[PDB]
Amino acid sequence: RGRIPGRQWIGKHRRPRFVSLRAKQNMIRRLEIEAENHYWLSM
Amino acid sequence: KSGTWWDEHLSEENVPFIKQLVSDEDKAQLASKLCPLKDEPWPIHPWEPGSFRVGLIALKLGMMPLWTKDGQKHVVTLLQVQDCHVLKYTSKENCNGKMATLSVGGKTVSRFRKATSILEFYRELGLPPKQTVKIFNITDNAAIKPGTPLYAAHFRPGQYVDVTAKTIGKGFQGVMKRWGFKGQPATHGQTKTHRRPGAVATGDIGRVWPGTKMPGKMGNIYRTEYGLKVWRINTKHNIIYVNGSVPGHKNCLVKVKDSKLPAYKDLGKNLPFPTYFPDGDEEELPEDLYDENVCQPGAPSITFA
Amino acid sequence: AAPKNRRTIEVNRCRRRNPQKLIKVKNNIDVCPECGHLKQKHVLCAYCYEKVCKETAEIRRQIGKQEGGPFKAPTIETVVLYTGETPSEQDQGKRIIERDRKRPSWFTQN
Amino acid sequence: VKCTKARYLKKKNMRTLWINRITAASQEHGLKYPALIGNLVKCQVELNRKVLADLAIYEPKTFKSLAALASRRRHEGFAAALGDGKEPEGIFSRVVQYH
Amino acid sequence: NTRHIAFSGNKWEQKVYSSHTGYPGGFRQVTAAQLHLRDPVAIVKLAIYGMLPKNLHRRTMMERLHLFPDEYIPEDILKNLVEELPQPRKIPKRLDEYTQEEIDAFPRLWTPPEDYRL
Amino acid sequence: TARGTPSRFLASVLHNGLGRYVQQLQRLSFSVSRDGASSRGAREFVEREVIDFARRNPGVVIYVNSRPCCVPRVVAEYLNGAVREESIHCKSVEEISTLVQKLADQSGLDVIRIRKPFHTDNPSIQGQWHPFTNKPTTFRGLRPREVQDP
Amino acid sequence: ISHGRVFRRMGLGPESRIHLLRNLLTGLVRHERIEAPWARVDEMRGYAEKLIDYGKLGDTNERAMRMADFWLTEKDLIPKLFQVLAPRYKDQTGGYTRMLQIPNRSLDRAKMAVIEYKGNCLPPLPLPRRDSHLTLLNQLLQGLRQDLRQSQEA
RNA sequence: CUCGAUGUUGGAUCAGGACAUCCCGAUGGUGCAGCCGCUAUUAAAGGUUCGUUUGUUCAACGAUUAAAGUCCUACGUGAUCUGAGUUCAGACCGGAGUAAUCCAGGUCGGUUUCUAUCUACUUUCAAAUUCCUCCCUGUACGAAAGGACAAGAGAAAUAAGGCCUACUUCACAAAGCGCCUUCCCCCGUAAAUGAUAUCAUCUCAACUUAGUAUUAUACCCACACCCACCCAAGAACAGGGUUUGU
RNA sequence: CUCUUACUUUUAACCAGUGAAAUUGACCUGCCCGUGAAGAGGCGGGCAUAACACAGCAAGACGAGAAGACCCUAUGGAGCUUU
RNA sequence: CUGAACUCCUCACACCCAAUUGGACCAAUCUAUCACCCUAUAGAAGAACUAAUGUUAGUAUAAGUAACAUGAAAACAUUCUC
RNA sequence: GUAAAUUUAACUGUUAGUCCAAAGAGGAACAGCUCUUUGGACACUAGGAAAAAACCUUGUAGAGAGAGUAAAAAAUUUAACA
Ligand SMILES: [K+]
Ligand SMILES: [K+]
Ligand SMILES: [K+]
Ligand SMILES: [K+]
Ligand SMILES: [K+]
Ligand SMILES: [K+]
Ligand SMILES: [K+]
Ligand SMILES: [Mg+2]
Ligand SMILES: [Mg+2]
Ligand SMILES: [Mg+2]
Ligand SMILES: [Mg+2]
Ligand SMILES: [Mg+2]
Ligand SMILES: [Mg+2]
Ligand SMILES: [Mg+2]
Ligand SMILES: [Mg+2]
Ligand SMILES: [Mg+2]
Ligand SMILES: [Mg+2]
Ligand SMILES: [Mg+2]
Ligand SMILES: [Mg+2]
Ligand SMILES: [Mg+2]
Ligand SMILES: [Mg+2]
Ligand SMILES: [Mg+2]
Ligand SMILES: [Mg+2]
Ligand SMILES: [Mg+2]
Ligand SMILES: [Mg+2]
Ligand SMILES: [Mg+2]
Ligand SMILES: [Mg+2]
Ligand SMILES: [Mg+2]
Ligand SMILES: [Mg+2]
Ligand SMILES: [Mg+2]
Ligand SMILES: [Mg+2]
Ligand SMILES: [Mg+2]
Ligand SMILES: [Mg+2]
Ligand SMILES: [Mg+2]
Ligand SMILES: [Mg+2]
Ligand SMILES: [Mg+2]
Ligand SMILES: [Mg+2]
Ligand SMILES: [Mg+2]
Ligand SMILES: [Mg+2]
Ligand SMILES: [Mg+2]
Ligand SMILES: [Mg+2]
Ligand SMILES: [Mg+2]
Ligand SMILES: [Mg+2]
Ligand SMILES: [Mg+2]
Ligand SMILES: [Mg+2]
Ligand SMILES: [Zn+2]
Repeated sequence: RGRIPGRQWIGKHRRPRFVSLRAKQNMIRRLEIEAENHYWLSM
Repeated sequence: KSGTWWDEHLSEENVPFIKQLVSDEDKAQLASKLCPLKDEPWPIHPWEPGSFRVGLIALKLGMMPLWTKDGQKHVVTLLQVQDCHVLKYTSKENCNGKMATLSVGGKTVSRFRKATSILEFYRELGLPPKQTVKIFNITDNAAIKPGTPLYAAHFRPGQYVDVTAKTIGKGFQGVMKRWGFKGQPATHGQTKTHRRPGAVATGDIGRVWPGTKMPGKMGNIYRTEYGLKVWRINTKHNIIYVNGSVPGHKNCLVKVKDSKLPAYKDLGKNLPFPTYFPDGDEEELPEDLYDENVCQPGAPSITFA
Repeated sequence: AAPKNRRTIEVNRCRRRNPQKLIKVKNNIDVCPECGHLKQKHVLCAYCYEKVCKETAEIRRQIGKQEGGPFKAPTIETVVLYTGETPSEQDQGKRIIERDRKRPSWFTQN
Repeated sequence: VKCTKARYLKKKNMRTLWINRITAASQEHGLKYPALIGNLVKCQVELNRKVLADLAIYEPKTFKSLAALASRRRHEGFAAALGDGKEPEGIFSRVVQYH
Repeated sequence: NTRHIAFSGNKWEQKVYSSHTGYPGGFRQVTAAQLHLRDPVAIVKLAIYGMLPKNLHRRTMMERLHLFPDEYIPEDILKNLVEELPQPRKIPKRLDEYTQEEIDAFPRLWTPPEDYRL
Repeated sequence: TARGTPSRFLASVLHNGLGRYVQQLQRLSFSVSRDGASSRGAREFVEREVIDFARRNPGVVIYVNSRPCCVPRVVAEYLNGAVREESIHCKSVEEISTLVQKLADQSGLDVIRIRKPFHTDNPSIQGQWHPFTNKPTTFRGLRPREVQDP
Repeated sequence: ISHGRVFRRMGLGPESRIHLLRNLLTGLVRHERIEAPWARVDEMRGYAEKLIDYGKLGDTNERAMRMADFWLTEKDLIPKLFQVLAPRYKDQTGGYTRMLQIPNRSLDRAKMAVIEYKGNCLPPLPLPRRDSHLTLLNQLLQGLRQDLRQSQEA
């Protein structure tokens, strides 16, 4: 049981990928850097 | 470093003497156990619900017809008890099981063809070796002292029993005789395929399931026939007339005991318990013990009146 | 059906040198008390059985010189005599086969 | 090729082994691996996994001193998290500066 | 005391242990309760066997594991003990195990009406 | 490979360097050719370098056998008995001057895989760890659930 | 499955089997000793025993003469059965022949056997002999016997 | 993906599995009186016929059955079979084409190899399913016609496993056409007590009952006399007997 | 055929003698689910697992055998017919 | 906190793309001249094989497998069976 | 801010494309389908997403029994009513 039709991560019916908690934090950490980059590029 | 047998170095004069010598000892050993109630027997408890007594080990003589008082014909199997004794007893605790085991042997065999460890067990028991030794699960209130002889009157007419024995050996056989496969037709183009199994499995699995019916050795295994009643008991020769057929060939040793079928549960209330002791019997039994619905040979002809 | 792969010498030594393949030692061998040669406990001595056949053949060659043809067997008993022997009391009216040789020691006159 | 690629696994499996041995020696003193490594760095003690695991086997009395130090610095961090800055820093929380 | 383990949630009913005899139709599925009544040491034994590394050494580690349903232990195994590990879970107390001090120490929170039948 | 080769533990010869350092290189045997282009670099090493190299290493006995040969070799013998044979075939003086000095610096122990980059005969000073090291003792040395004074 | 089958399957069929056994029996009556494969002799030994029983019935019994006429291909041997062999075993009721195993023959390493008629005029075969009564073991038993006999008489 | 080859119809043989259940089992609803039915919930242990025409799968038809289930497994299975059909080389009819030749066409005929190296398997040991008959009973039900369930008894079939007294094929024995034996359950719901919600309420409230088996028990359980012989044991090996080793 | 059975012979298997062939990348050559050049003994997660011969079976090794004869391609051939 | 061949640290540095392209070295053989336990500088060339259902030869696997053979006794004279 | 670019001379090979995101066409707002455009990756290494050509992290090459990091783990539990 549990076949993903075809190849997993391509096509119409794909294997679902879920966002972990550290994946969120990793993205937020990147945003805080680039948000501070906008401040130093403004003067 | 060469093996030897019992009469390899004996002369022409000692072979007859040794044969008769050991033969007379067996007679004396067997004729010394006929009084078990005088030789410090163990306590004799009465029969209680849920009790299980010992069985016997008989020899299959043959088959005989039998007619009832209604006219119907029944075929029975003759089971002779010969040299049956209790070898040892193991308690429930030491048994590592719910019940307690009682060991029983049958059919005295030669001492020259047995293992040393087996010969010494019988030496202290005061009995000749036995061919077959079977284990019976009993209750604490049915233990019998080892060396006690066992007879055919241990069972009674109207009682159902379970006979176990090895089946006739037929060697390596195909699927047609071993499993009842139909095979293939004789004509209409068939090419060297008349008694073959055909397909053994599907293609997907890529293998053969365990337990798949294939050619192999058939027979020569233990099988039990449940629900066989005792029609007649002969006390002179210690013979049991069992209904129908039983597994095994003629002159084979079979295991007999009360039937486990629920329908015949708690029917040993009127039976001997633990076993029948002729030595202490207040009155000897008749020659033969018949059932109510059995018409004896001496009886007159049947008449539906 | 053909082999899919080649079997290795390691696989084949385990099949060829399996104890079942090996020859089993025999323990039924002993010496003949007469000649001292070897023999099996259940088989006759090849040496002592051979000397009976050499003499038995010579006796059968003498029988032919008396019969002098086929389908000429007698209706009486037969006796073998050697140099230095005469018909016994019980060997009367029999077919004596004269042998130009000393009687074998193992051959006991009956 | 296996021997040439195995030089990356050897270094990885060593550090995996050291950590497993440090984790075991820290539980003997009621500590976890993250609380020992993280709080020894806070005390300016720069000892690597290789040395620490060697100390746990051959210098057990020195490894308990390092675990007691980490537990002391860990408790000072909690105490500072309960205050609002008024209370001064702990004795083992001070940092030596290099100019 | 492997017979007195406690599962959280409804795992006695939901959790299933599945096996196969190898024969057609030999796939069996029993609940943890059914297995526990049949073998009071199988649940703890199967959890440990699944946590050990998937290698040849695992069957050697399981010979050094001794499980007993009740608190009885053989003398031999009881003469070579060294240390007793603390229980991970703290067994909570029933309302009949509290002393009269703790019951009176905990304050009452509401004032029931006097005309309530209860 | 390591599995296709042998190995040894890091070691020294007679605990060298502990009380004093003793040079393990004991003998050097050169085989140069009077004629031959292969030995050109070896001939120039014997004219200016070998004499100055012996002044610095007085404990090494150097033998220069000039004979016909197509491949010149230098044989180094060490105190421990090891013998390493090397070829200076078509090598410049600078290459032979760094080679001979390498031989003088080595100990003679087989140049094979060394298991550990460290060696100590006294690894512990507080006691090698054992199961009971960090365990507390109980009153009367009792065991778990052991009835005392029964 | 062969349970109870007492006769073997040799030759090219049931009839050929009887013809093979007949050629061995005929040679056994002419020479009184032959060597042949062990299985073929053990199968013929039974017929050699029952042939003497027909020779004791006499040459006047037609049934007995029809057996010898069939089982003896050479007709000069029929009088030898009724006039030489049967009289010899007149006192005996059985055990007219002895069969002994001999070394396997070289050509095919087949199991061999020698069979003869007891009382023949040929050099005695090297029969196997039992250990003497004067041996250590038999003397220890002979002494045991005497006591058991002596005690019984007492 | 495979054309330095994955042999393709149906059938025979052996069947593994799913449940979306044709029959048997347990339940709710009914425009369910009863006997028959419709519908839904649960259940995959067990079972699911013989024949005429057709190459057929299907389909029609005849006679039955408690029922003659739907599907997947390389449209399961040709190193097991079959070759009627399709699908070469021959030929005929009709049609197309100047002809050679061709057609979704129809028709007669037409070579089906392989000594098994590896994997897997070769006694899942032993609780059985159903119909009919009698009886209940011409009872409940019902205007009438009509016609039950449960309990109980008996007699068969099939299946599984065994046996040879007789019968039959046979004859120191092997067989069936013959005889003997065959033991547990399954959960959908229906009901009480009683809170959240002071009634009531079968309760993913605590609880009670119909309502549950550690599936029961049975079988098996000793071991260098063993060269040789014998056997109801067997390919070999092994096994049983020799107190019948001239 | 319902519905098979018994016996003989050959074959067979064991002993002795003689002694081929196709085939073979290497092999220390298990099962379930999943994955994937889309159908796994070799990958992932699990289960199983001292070594070894002989006799059987034909589900798999997309088993062996013949560089597919069906189909398509080649400015590759050939036979036949023809306004 | 764990976590790369990313980055830092000690030392070193030309030393991880198919087709294609550029460049630096080189085995053995012959020749010239050297050399003289096997080399040097150059000049030449039938100048380097884990693979073409490759060619020849040898030996394995399958495999001690498939398959093959002699009518019987005896005096080797002869007879008997078919 | 960076160090490439054009031209001149002399050549070979590639010209049978795959998935992902985005804008679109065809198909059925099916296809691991087909056809263009923009860009990325693969056809080169390593780590991660379970196994993994195309998603994410990451590139310039050696040794080391040192260190700091990158991407990187799935969450949810339901219907009373005057
Ligand atoms: K997909
Ligand atoms: K499979
Ligand atoms: K193809
Ligand atoms: K409610
Ligand atoms: K028959
Ligand atoms: K196969
Ligand atoms: K093929
Ligand atoms: Mg897929
Ligand atoms: Mg048999
Ligand atoms: Mg048939
Ligand atoms: Mg054929
Ligand atoms: Mg046929
Ligand atoms: Mg191929
Ligand atoms: Mg359903
Ligand atoms: Mg079914
Ligand atoms: Mg198919
Ligand atoms: Mg075929
Ligand atoms: Mg097939
Ligand atoms: Mg046809
Ligand atoms: Mg026409
Ligand atoms: Mg046709
Ligand atoms: Mg024809
Ligand atoms: Mg085959
Ligand atoms: Mg009824
Ligand atoms: Mg109520
Ligand atoms: Mg209420
Ligand atoms: Mg052979
Ligand atoms: Mg090939
Ligand atoms: Mg798969
Ligand atoms: Mg095999
Ligand atoms: Mg493969
Ligand atoms: Mg081709
Ligand atoms: Mg042309
Ligand atoms: Mg790291
Ligand atoms: Mg880098
Ligand atoms: Mg670099
Ligand atoms: Mg060179
Ligand atoms: Mg060349
Ligand atoms: Mg080569
Ligand atoms: Mg080649
Ligand atoms: Mg083979
Ligand atoms: Mg053969
Ligand atoms: Mg282009
Ligand atoms: Mg183009
Ligand atoms: Mg595409
Ligand atoms: Zn002799």
